[PDB]
Amino acid sequence: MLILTRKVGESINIGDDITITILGVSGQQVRIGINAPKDVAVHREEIYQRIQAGLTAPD
Amino acid sequence: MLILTRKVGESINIGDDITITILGVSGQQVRIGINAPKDVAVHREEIYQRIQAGLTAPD
RNA sequence: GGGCCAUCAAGGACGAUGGUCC
RNA sequence: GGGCCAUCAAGGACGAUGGUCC
Repeated sequence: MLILTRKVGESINIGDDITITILGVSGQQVRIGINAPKDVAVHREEIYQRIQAGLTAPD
Repeated sequence: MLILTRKVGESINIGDDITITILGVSGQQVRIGINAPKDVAVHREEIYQRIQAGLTAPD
């Protein structure tokens, strides 16, 4: 697993079509952004594992 | 652009082969990890833009 | 306007809301 | 053990180091 260290306002990159950003921090909480095409799925771990269970997002 | 909020010890997911984690915080600094295959590139924004300039890693 | 804390957010938005202090 | 600040890390490791305060 690759790891990196950055500060509020910086970014990271993946593949040739994905980019990630650290918009800020709030104690034990964190605020981050993602810049991938809607051609690929993007979800929290608390819900990605329920989507990939054999279903899709609700109405 | 998609934005999420996360906490130290939790994760996010992208595509069907990429996962991201927030290992902790350090004030204005942050510690984060990436769990993608080495079949896709993963670098900091401060260097990815120098790789894709027309060259590759120093080794 | 800012610091601190908590919750929601199948959301594609540099996402939202509540509490506390100045 | 923890808060704050700074640096290295083309790194694939839940990466490293320094300053400051309690």
